[PDB]
Amino acid sequence: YGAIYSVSGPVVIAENMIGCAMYELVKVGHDNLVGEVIRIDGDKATIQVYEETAGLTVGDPVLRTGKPLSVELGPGLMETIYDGIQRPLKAIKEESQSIYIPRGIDTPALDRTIKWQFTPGKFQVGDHISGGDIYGSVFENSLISSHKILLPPRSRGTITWIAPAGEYTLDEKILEVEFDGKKSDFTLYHTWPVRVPRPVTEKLSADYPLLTGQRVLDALFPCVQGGTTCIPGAFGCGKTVISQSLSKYSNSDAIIYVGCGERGNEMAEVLMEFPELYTEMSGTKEPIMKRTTLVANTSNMPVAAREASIYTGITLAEYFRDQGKNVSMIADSSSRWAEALREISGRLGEMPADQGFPAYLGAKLASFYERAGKAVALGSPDRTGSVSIVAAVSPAGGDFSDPVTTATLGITQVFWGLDKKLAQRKHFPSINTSVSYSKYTNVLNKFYDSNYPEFPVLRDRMKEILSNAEELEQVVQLVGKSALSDSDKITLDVATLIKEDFLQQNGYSTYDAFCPIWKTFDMMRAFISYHDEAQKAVANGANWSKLADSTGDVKHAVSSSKFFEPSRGEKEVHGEFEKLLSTMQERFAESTD
Amino acid sequence: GNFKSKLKKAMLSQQITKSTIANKMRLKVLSAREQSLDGIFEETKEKLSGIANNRDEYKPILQSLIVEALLKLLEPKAIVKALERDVDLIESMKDDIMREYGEKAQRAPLEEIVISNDYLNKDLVSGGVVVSNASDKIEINNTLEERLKLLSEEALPAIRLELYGPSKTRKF
Amino acid sequence: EQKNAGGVGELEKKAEAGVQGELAEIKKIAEKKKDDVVKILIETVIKPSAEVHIN
Amino acid sequence: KKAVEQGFNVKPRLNYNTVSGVNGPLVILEKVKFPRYNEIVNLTLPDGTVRQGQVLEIRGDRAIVQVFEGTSGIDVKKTTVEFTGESLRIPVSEDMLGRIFDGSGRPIDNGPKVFAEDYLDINGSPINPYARIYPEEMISTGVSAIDTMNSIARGQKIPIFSASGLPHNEIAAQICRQAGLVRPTKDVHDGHEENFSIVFAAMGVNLETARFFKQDFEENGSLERTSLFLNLANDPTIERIITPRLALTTAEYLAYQTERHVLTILTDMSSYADALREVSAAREEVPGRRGYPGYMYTDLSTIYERAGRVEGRNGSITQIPILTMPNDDITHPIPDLTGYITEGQIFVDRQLHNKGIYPPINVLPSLSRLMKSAIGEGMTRKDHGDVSNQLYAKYAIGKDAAAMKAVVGEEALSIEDKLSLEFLEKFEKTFITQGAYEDRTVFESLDQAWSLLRIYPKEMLNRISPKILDEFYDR
Repeated sequence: YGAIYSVSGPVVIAENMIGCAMYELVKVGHDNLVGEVIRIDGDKATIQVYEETAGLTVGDPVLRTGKPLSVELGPGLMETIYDGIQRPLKAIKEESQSIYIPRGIDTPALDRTIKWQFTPGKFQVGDHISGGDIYGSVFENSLISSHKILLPPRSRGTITWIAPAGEYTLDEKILEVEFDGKKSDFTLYHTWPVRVPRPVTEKLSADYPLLTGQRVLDALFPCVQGGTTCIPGAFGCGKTVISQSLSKYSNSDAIIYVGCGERGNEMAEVLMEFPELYTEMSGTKEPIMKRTTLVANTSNMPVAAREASIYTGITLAEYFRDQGKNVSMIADSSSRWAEALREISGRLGEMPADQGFPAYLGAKLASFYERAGKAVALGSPDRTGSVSIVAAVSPAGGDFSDPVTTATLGITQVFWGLDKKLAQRKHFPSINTSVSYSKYTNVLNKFYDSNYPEFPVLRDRMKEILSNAEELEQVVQLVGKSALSDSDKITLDVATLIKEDFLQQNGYSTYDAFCPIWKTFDMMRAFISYHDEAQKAVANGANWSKLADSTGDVKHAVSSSKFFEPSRGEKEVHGEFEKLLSTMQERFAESTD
Repeated sequence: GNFKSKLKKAMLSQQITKSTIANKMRLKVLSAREQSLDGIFEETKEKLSGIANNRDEYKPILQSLIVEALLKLLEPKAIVKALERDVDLIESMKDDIMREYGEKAQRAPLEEIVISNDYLNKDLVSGGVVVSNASDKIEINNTLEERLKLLSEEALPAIRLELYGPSKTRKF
Repeated sequence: EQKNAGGVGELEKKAEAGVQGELAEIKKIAEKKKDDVVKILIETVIKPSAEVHIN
Repeated sequence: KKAVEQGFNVKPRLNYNTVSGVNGPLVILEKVKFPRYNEIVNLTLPDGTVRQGQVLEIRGDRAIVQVFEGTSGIDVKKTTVEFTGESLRIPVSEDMLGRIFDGSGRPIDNGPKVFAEDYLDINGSPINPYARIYPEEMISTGVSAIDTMNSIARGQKIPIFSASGLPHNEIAAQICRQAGLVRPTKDVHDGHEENFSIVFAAMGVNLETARFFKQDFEENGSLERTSLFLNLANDPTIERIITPRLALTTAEYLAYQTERHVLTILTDMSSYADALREVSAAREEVPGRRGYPGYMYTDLSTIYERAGRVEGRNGSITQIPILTMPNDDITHPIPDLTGYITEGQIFVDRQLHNKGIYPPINVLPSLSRLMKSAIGEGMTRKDHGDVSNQLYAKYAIGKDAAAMKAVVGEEALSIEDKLSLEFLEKFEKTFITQGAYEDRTVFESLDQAWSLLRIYPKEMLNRISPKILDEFYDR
């Protein structure tokens, strides 16, 4: 088709590209290098090459693919490691037997050799079918019991032929439609552009909490299925705990990890620990990789790949939301993606906005983050999915004045504020409660009042206790303990118990790996009851020091309350919490005599 | 304490001499292989000159070189600069050279080719011909010596795998 | 120091002898394979391949 | 079968005298036939001198060649350019160790040519992330400030931040001279199955210190493990760009095909950045932040990420970039981007240098992010991590107590502070202070650290585990 002219790194002026569209992927050279059109000028198309361009001759063909940057959506997406361009890193490794990624490699994103068992849906021949309609289910893994086959959006018509129950590959035709005489062939997969969000019937309000299993997150700074969360992606802060808890214990029916622009040896950790993460939510111990897809991009991966990594991940998450599955997307470092944007803008020469970042960085971030959220999926049958984005910002050594960090904090409704110092003191999960916040507290009032009515009140009381201790530690340090009233000592002691017990979750143990929301609520009732009983008893003239030296047994019971094993059953754990509350009330009544 | 400086001096200041001697020996080991390769190349050059000395065997090779040079140039106008000897062979077989060029490349046969009056240095070229485009602006040095130099530069790993087996250290 | 100087003087000759042995082995291998290498090189040089760089 | 090179083919080269213009460091050609983008070409000056050039731009029948060693003497009438048809491939072999190369791959040790096993292409393809594996063992350096407290793993990429005039070049020379593997074994690390190697690359290096590197490596026996890549400050700029690529291609070859453990020291990364900026402005690109082009995070990433250990190969690449901070700030683009891409950093402090401490490594700011993977029971010694932690804690306390020594007085300090002043004294001038030719194994450095820590009492050596403390401190 086309030819080549001026080459300066990835920019490649083409010839005879009369029928090329803007932002259309093309195959450049005899090696079929991937690249997207950046400008059109008559028959000349400015193509930025998505990888190294050292060997390119003038005149050798450039074939236009006809589609923008798109991801192959279908079965086989689970348990696969991809880059930003959704190149299967594993399949590339076995196909080439090579340590590196060969230039111009074109292995299909989804495996075409695997034969999948396909069960057709309710739609029959002659039925009118619309985009998003589930016309079949495919048993992908044990965790994904049925990868429902969606009709691609923007495509509809009358079903003229549908494959019966059987076992199929992706290339084999599965369903056939006729729209207005024109005949279309649909297969087990489809490709959707990454930069247009997958359409939904209605974007609902995200109101069901994202139970990460961490007490601090689930109680004080709760995210929502379909919510948005920001995280400081520093090194020492235990963000691995957060990522592993979301990918291991959360409510999500799917996990998309997007390692955009990460270090070489950090992606090594991410790719090597995930295969041995296991879940019990299925009722049987199975790896989380059966439910998770990784998008892995070391910093040497092409700039286009790093920039498009988050879009590929969010498109996969939208695809799995459109099946009715609550999917959580974790971005390793959105600051690396913003660096990729800055490089792209610089190479295109666009005028900067804020120390080099393009004028659309905020617009791109807002548009990308708006793709998250609970939504009724397009087409029939009626179903509801949710995409939750948990993105980590890692600016230049905590320089949170970065426009990337500023925009992310202005868009994301939840900030979990990991702290370096809390990790130094081995206070995992190391959430800095002073700076962390959550703007989904108001929305989750419905869920709480439906299930745990006292949860918001206890959460606010715990917030007040911790804030009071935080603001009173300065007066302690400045003046001395003697200046403190008895109630202030109560606040300090209860807050220290909170920090040592409720906020601090071992995670690597068996009783603290997953603290359910009901056990968390029981612990909040226990702690708030302790604080209230101490406050009331001391307000009844009792000297707090005598009670502290006397009521250490109930304090120890509260301390061991975190050792209650959630696996013992909700009823059993609730009963033992009731026994704990009865015992603490009785012992306070005795000691206040 | 004072003699601790000279306690290991005989192995620290003589370490420089030992390392220099070892480096010289290692470089000589490689220089021997380089000299052997240079001798092999000199023998190859002598054999190539001898082969070019036989006109009957030279003619098909010379036409092949001319055709390849034209295809690299890829133009209907070309100028060939050959040796003082066998200057008549090119003139005699240009009619077939043009047909061969027009057959090997789908385009039309070369309209005309001119033998340059600037004859190549017989004392150095020892064979081949340097074909040049019209106005002598673009040339291809398809001389036997130039080809030998290019092959020596490029086929060095092949020579390595020929004289010696695969490197036992290179497991890959 | 004197013993080290004498040992270095002798080790220079010892290393020269070892390098001489290695070089003799290399020269023997080169003389063995020279005919084949020269034949391959001459065949490569004297047998060119037509090509066109349209593509 | 290895005999699959198929390199016996002969590729004739076109030479054009059709030079259409000369513009600074680049030459424009008017009638090139199918030019390659990054092709290396040879210019024949009218006086007969031959210069290399790399194609920078290819328009329709027009190629812009950026010429090494300037463009003086080139006329549009007599000069000719020969197109090689291939990019800057370099000859690689198992016996490149002990050779000293120019920044263009040409040997400069008066030795022969490389006698390639293969002409491995420069700036090779990126390592597949699915093939990488986490660094798992310590690469030794012989420097206590690095071995004990900023230990480097076998796949780590850890820079040495420094500034002009500080002895970072001598630190690099010492590391190249004393680096190796840690664990003692029945067979030495000089064998054919557990071997170690070093690739030293100097970019924009001064002639005096280039000669220093050459003489230092050729005399101390480190050359037989080292492939040195010298690039003088007056050498061509494109040569400076290609030098780290040459070094990393050699390191990739050795580690991932010969299965060696390769340490790569890329000294003067700031000079490479200056060269990169010059090349960028040669293509009429508008400079980015601080005059440096905005895309070098990508190029520094391509340089740095050519490291780490991989799944199927027993070899590994460890990189120690060395960059001079201009005006001594981290906010400068070069140290900032290197901190983005690399794991940790080693700091060379001017204040320590002025006190006569060598190496002047300031350990409070220096950090090895994945040090914990290089230290353990089968990895050095079981006490490595907590001894390093205790050294860091007591050194910070000593610095704070030195601040209070002139504010509250010596006698007003606490007993820990009185111990901390003398601990800091002994630390900086006996443990950090290590001779330029003093090779300390990791265990020698560890027990020197213990001898420094034996002054403190049991109660407030609190950052050492009580098991290790009760097994090492009390005798």
